[PDB]
Amino acid sequence: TYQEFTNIDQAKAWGNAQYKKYGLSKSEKEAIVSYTKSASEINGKLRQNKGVINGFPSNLIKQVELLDKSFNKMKTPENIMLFRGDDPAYLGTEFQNTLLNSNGTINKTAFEKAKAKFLNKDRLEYGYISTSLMNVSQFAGRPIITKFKVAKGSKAGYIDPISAFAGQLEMLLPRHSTYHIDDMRLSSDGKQIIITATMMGTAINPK
Amino acid sequence: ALHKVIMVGSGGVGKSALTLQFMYDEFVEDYEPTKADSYRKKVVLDGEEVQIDILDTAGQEDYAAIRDNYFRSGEGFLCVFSITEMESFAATADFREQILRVKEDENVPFLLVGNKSDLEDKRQVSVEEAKNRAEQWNVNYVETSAKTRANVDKVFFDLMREIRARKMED
Ligand SMILES: NC(=O)c1ccc[n+]([C@@H]2O[C@H](COP(=O)([O-])OP(=O)(O)OC[C@H]3O[C@@H](n4cnc5c(N)ncnc54)[C@H](O)[C@@H]3O)[C@@H](O)[C@H]2O)c1
Ligand SMILES: Nc1nc2c(ncn2[C@@H]2O[C@H](COP(=O)(O)OP(=O)(O)O)[C@@H](O)[C@H]2O)c(=O)[nH]1
Ligand SMILES: [Mg+2]
Repeated sequence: TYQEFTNIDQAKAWGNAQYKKYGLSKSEKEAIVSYTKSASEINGKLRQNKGVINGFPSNLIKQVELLDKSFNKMKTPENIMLFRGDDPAYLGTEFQNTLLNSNGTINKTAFEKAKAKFLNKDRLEYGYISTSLMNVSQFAGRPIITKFKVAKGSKAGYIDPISAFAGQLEMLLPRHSTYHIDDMRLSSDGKQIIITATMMGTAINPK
Repeated sequence: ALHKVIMVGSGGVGKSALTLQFMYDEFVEDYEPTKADSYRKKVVLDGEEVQIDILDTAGQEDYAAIRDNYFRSGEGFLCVFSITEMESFAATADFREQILRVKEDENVPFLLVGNKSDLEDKRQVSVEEAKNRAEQWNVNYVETSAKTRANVDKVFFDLMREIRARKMED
């Protein structure tokens, strides 16, 4: 069983309790703050290169190194559910302008194609994975919702106390992580795809 | 003589498959993406016995000090992209910039390699754009396939010839 927070104040209490113990350095905090301002750019380059960083400029490659290594200090003390919102391009380029019906519902053909592509399969993410402790942030309105099952001891950092966007209850996960998609269904709304996945871990494990 | 070659390029372009085709004349599919290795073999290059040294980089964890070290030690570069992946082609400019930043020599032995030529049916990068970029960079462009062996020996031998010519001055 994975903890799933049902109250914002409780989630914050749990998150703060983890954060207090991290003991992040000044440069580590700075890399993390910058990440919250620039995630889609950093993650975009990681995705463009399938995780290869040796073509990254000095500033970016140093930030990646700091982010990577900060996860040595940030682990979850228990099994936890994390929530993530995604736009259609997350399913592939062919879904980008294709996922939605004209009335805002998920197209059933698009959905069935996505289900065939991803269900009961491992998926590798080259970018860092931004998630929230709950499903009530601004990202909860995106057409794709992922519920990640993250096991006790896994690399996972509560970065809300230093985020440029406090209130998101952000839990950051390492880049180059694999997860297994266990379930894919439509919301009762018909307006969202709800994905349940089991987080497996990251390939990025510096000494 | 020992000619030191570095493989560069985005994940999944065929650096490993190219290296192993050259080294052992086999097509090796899905070699561990995050695994790097060095290879060495004696070859006859235009009637002279020499050794080639290949670093097949992984690159996912090659932080500033690591990549800067091996860019400095490297004498010639095979810059690989997949003809089926525009993003990998776009990325080639990044690897070259970072190589040029440490070597401070535009005359660095360098070949642009469009790999997966057997996948013409899935081509995303035009020959036009790649040839144009190669000319802009004053380097040769060669299309390869580690699957069919197409131009594989050629790229390694051509790069060696460039390293050799650069060593001749002086
Ligand atoms: N998305 C969330 O649920 C979430 C959670 C907590 C914090 N944040 C904050 O939001 C910002 C990051 O936003 P983000 O999560 O959209 O950034 P991201 O880099 O993960 O994604 C950027 C865009 O690309 C899409 N995308 C994600 N993975 C993809 C893939 N593998 N292939 C193609 N497209 C893909 C996303 O859906 C999004 O539209 C940061 O500032 C972070 O602090 C977001
Ligand atoms: N069809 C085809 N597939 C290739 C070719 N070269 C590599 N591959 C495949 O593409 C994927 C990535 O290859 P790999 O050599 O590991 O790329 P690397 O990450 O750059 O080292 C693997 O599945 C290879 O089997 C090629 O020339 N043709
Ligand atoms: Mg490889």
